[PDB]
Amino acid sequence: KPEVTVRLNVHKVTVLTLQDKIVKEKFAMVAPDVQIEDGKGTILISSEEGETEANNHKKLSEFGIRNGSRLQADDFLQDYTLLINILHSEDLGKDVEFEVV
Amino acid sequence: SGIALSRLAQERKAWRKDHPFGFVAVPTKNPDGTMNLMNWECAIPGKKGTPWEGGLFKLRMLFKDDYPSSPPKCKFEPPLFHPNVYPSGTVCLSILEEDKDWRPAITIKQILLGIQELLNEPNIQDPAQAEAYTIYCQNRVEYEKRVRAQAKKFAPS
Repeated sequence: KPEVTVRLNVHKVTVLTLQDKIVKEKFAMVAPDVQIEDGKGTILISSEEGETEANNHKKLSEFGIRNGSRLQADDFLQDYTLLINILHSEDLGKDVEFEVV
Repeated sequence: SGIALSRLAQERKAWRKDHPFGFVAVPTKNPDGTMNLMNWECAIPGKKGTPWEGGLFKLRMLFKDDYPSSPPKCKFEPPLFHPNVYPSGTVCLSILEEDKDWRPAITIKQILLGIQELLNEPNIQDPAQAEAYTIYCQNRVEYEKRVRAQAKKFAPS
């Protein structure tokens, strides 16, 4: 089970940016489901329409995501699971939304 | 907790890849619009050729942190007329009891099929409500009419 660490501003990144630019584009998942590892089985992003679209404009912090949070992304259309560690950073600069460590 | 959630992810994926026609099972929405893997809203179609035919019967399935060592709790919402359904809606079924026929290998699909099966075979040794049990035991033609009436009511349209 592979693991990655991503640096971003938890108060500026939307659920949609996480889904489309980070998990799908950067990490090449085709149809990801993303879970917050809070031990409660919170599903933040679903690959089923239209289950989590209503949250697409919301900032990650609105769901308790903070420095040190762990997300689990699981591709529905590949055997491919990825643990994402969140580093909250307010100093990435104007041209950067997130950085993979 | 992690053991439970890993299993529940597998269950969700297998359900999405192949479920029986007319059935519904999806994690319920938390108030903030996230979904909750430990709390599903489900639906069960009445079996064809039986007085439940045409009805669609909704229920909730709650998983505890020691799932799959323990079974989920299942509850019809709203409560049904049926000898093995409590007034609260809770379903009385032996594969749903940890000290009886529950085994961890039992899938969500198997639970929902087992509940659908229960609908048309009441278990007279384990009644959960006074009314449907009494009528089933004493007046089987009246029982069938109440079920038909109830199936008509929960017809989706």
